[PDB]
Amino acid sequence: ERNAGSGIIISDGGGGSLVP
Amino acid sequence: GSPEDFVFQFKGMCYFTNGTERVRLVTRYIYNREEYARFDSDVGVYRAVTPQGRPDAEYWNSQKEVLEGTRAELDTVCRHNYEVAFRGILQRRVEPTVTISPSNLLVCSVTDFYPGQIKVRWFRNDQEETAGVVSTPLIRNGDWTFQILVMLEMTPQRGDVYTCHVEHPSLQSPITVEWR
Amino acid sequence: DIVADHVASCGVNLYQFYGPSGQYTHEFDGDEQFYVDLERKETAWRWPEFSKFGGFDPQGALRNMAVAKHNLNIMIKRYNSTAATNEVPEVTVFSKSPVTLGQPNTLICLVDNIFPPVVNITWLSNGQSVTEGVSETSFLSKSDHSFFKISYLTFLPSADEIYDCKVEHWGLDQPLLKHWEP
Ligand SMILES: *[C@@H]1O[C@H](CO[C@@H]2O[C@@H](C)[C@@H](O)[C@@H](O)[C@@H]2O)[C@@H](O[C@@H]2O[C@H](CO)[C@@H](O[C@@H]3O[C@H](CO)[C@@H](O)[C@H](O)[C@@H]3O)[C@H](O)[C@H]2NC(C)=O)[C@H](O)[C@H]1NC(C)=O
Ligand SMILES: *[C@@H]1O[C@H](CO)[C@@H](O[C@@H]2O[C@H](CO)[C@@H](O)[C@H](O)[C@H]2NC(C)=O)[C@H](O)[C@H]1NC(C)=O
Repeated sequence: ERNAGSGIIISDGGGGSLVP
Repeated sequence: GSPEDFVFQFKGMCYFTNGTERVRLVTRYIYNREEYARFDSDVGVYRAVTPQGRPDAEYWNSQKEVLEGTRAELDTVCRHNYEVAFRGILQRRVEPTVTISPSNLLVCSVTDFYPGQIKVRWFRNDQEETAGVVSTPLIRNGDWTFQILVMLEMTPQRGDVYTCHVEHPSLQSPITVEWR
Repeated sequence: DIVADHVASCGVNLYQFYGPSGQYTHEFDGDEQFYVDLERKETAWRWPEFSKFGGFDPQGALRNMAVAKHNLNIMIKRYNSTAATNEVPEVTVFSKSPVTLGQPNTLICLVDNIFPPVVNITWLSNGQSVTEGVSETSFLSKSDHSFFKISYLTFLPSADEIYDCKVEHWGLDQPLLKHWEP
């Protein structure tokens, strides 16, 4: 009786970053 | 100059063709306006669309539970919602209003109709006019109705009768409005 | 674009760092079926007719927003912290129905090609702000991942009674006043 929504999958994380 | 923004979009997109003869789910993962990863039920696994999606595609495809759940959403989301909502919405009908106004040019404004499938014909006396007819695109009002304007270039003789003729799935037979 | 008879988004999930803020809607053939008020944590209908086509458990939207916040942090890092481009929106104003003086009508302000999804849309009547009779859609999705948004002003057509839709957006150099007259 309810509409269902697609679920967002949890990204792989823990990557480094670079400052622009 | 302006404040900085960083946007994430996730789109769970359901495509239907021939009723439910063909159903396809495409889940899209977007950074700002760039789709970087996606799941396509016709493919059955995640794919990187840009290099930045490669960590997720590899990670997600290694988790059996993730693949099983996403694959099941073709049923639990798309087919399910088609049964709960979209069949009914597809039965929805809102009749168009048809008005003619002059401008030589005649403008037939067809307004406040749903769904978007519609055909507008112009007639001069007992002949359908094809040359000199030009239409706007279908205009989406955002409130679950459309409108459209269809113009006829005319060189009217007195006694000529012009007819705007509108077919639409809400109508048992076409609406006709006359301008003398 | 994928070829199909009908297309639904179940749903459109937006989350952005400015705010931060989010949006959760379902779309069918390009119109908004329902949304989730994330502040009140409840499913709602801008167009209440469509409540007849089933409800929605708002906890699904809230879970997705938590996951989206996480994912956005990660994607900001993966993209060297590249900020959204401010696109230039286009504004169109038109009546919903043929205009007859003294017959209630609705003005439609369409703001298209919105990105990022941050916008001020207001109405002016003879140069003064109008607040009564104004409503608007969600940010409705587009296949190029920009958005449009539509604002509505119920009004009574009259002579010498003119309107502007005033749009503020970071991709404009100054606020845009799009005019309309009966
Ligand atoms: C994330 O950031 C890195 C680093 O980019 C560097 O820092 C930025 C803030 C800018 O100032 C950049 O101009 C600067 O290079 C990006 O990686 C870099 O990518 C470029 C292009 O692929 C690499 O240069 C190439 O090197 C090959 C081999 O020598 C040449 O043949 C090519 O012609 C080209 O010059 C560069 O080596 C690389 N640097 C590092 C440290 O990895 C990265 O692309 C970026 N990611 C995103 C999504 O923007
Ligand atoms: C949407 O409207 C708000 C309200 O006017 C804008 O925020 C204002 O921004 C100015 C300039 O930075 C400040 O002086 C005001 O104090 C702000 N007002 C509030 C209530 O915060 C906002 O910038 C608008 N959005 C866009 C994209 O123009």
